[PDB]
Amino acid sequence: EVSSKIPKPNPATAMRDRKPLYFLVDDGSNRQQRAATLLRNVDYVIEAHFELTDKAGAEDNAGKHLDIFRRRARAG
RNA sequence: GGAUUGAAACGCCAUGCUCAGGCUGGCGAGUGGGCGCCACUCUCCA
Repeated sequence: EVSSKIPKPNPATAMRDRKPLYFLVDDGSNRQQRAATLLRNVDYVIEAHFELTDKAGAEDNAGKHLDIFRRRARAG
């Protein structure tokens, strides 16, 4: 694995003075090694329902979105 | 169309199982033993 994220660049300076940009993986402390303990065989059934929020407009209805969800889930 | 302690994340670069050595020297298959005793092609038609 990697040790750090990419910083924000400045476009205008980039072509106002042409320079290369990159992150070099292989160099020194950049390289990081991480282990993982994980599950192997899973299966779940989850019960959840629906609710409108304050941002919602007056035309919104929970039932319509629920039906859309059902259609999509059936179709895959 | 904001958000799964999430969104990104190589085990990588390369290294002879090698040099060499006899299965060799030599030893008899050999001494000697009867295929023997005896048996009708024979009785007819110019």
